[PDB]
Amino acid sequence: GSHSMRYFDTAMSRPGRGEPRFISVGYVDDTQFVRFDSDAASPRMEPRAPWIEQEGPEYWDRNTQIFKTNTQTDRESLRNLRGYYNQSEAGSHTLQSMYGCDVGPDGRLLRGHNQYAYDGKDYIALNEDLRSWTAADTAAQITQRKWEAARVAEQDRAYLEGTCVEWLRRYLENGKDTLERADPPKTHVTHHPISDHEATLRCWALGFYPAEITLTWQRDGEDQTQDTELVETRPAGDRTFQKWAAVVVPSGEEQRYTCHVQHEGLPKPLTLRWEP
Amino acid sequence: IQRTPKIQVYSRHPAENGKSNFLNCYVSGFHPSDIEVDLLKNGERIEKVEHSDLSFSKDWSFYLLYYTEFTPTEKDEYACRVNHVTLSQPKIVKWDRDM
Amino acid sequence: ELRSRYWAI
Repeated sequence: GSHSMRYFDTAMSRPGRGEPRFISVGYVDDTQFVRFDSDAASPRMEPRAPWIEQEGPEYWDRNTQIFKTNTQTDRESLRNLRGYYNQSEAGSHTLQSMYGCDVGPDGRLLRGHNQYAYDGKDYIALNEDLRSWTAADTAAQITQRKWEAARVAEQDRAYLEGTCVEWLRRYLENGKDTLERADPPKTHVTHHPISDHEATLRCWALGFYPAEITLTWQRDGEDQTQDTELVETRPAGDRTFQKWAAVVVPSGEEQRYTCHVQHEGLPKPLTLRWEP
Repeated sequence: IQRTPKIQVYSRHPAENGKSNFLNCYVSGFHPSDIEVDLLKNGERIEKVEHSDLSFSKDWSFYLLYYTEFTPTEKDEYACRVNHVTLSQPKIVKWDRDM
Repeated sequence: ELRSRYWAI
């Protein structure tokens, strides 16, 4: 289908607890493929996918160099932000960013993205023109005028419209083994009585790799909602995921309800019921 | 804008009393990334606990998985205790094997 | 690949 590349960037001041920490994580289609980190004291836990070591140290030490120059920029960013908000030097603050590109089935760029946050709050973002900015407050308004005067949107756009989509197609081809993995969930239904009048049906999905999945309870083939509770998809720890979905059925009518599972790894969506 | 941490306690594989497994504490949606989390065995700190690499979500909130190897046994309590600038006191979430 | 970022906030 349609693909995405994003870098997630994090830069945190640590006055006294050492010095600033910098993290840059890269994602293809929400698959982590590279991780840079100022705290990492061995490249064993600066992980990268196989098809990144495939590129040699002439794409590690270049990106390591970019990362290291990027942190000089992030260093000033954090100092300027302290000034814009008249913050003290003893406080810890967090600058974050997400940027990247969306491409279609072929590679027609569809949209570019770049946005920032300061201490968890939207700060500034590149509009979909890739030519103009939305500021969140007076701090970001200051940032916007300087980036208007320095013509930053044009350089961001050049990266997003150029380097971004052209490196993404390379990644999509070179890591397609790793990237479209797709292990299907193993599913079962459990039953939990509460009243004499009532129980709860819990539909389990376990061990599916692409974290996207949809679970749905339905009564006589009709989708249900608020009597249906959904737990947030969680990692299992073995590069796979878990999820479940519960509904409170009235005791005796259990065989009315059916759980529908949809996931990339399934030939067809599954239907399950409680089996006593 | 700080966000309080959500917490799930669960096992990597279905819990079989007497079968070795992995105890998980998944803490997510918290904003100020500094967070302290312990896994307890009958209210007592487990020492060999590890964690994933710190990441953050499309809504800027951070998340982490803390995990340890274990083997449950019917008269055994397990839990996760987390502290975070948003929390008045450490929030403890007891592990229920059916969730 | 990483963006080269030169302009501070």
